[PDB]
Amino acid sequence: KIHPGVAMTVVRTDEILSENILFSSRASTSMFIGTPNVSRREARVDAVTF
Amino acid sequence: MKVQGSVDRRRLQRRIAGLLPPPARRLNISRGSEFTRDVRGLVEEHAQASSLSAAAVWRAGLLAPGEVAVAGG
Repeated sequence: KIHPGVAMTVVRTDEILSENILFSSRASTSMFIGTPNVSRREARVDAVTF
Repeated sequence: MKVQGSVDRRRLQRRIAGLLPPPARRLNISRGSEFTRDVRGLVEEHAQASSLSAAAVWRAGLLAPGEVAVAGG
């Protein structure tokens, strides 16, 4: 426990779980919505993917 | 002048109507309808199996020209 010739500093990082509050004023974003599509592909011998 | 040696005009419409249509893909869904027979066109896998009776076989389409059974005459 003899002190060496130098001293030293330590750097750490930490993570904190936070339940957050979001506020947004009225009518801030205009959204364009399209017709949804449904497609079929790559039929297995016992299954089909959509 | 209207010699018409080709039989193409007004006959081949009837044959292209049969030989034309592609298998369906990318059909759209509306939440209001949400379930239609047009969906069931794509949903059905359109099976090949026997009821051992003549008219039922005509319905099911086992007597198909292609390799895979196609109903509909």
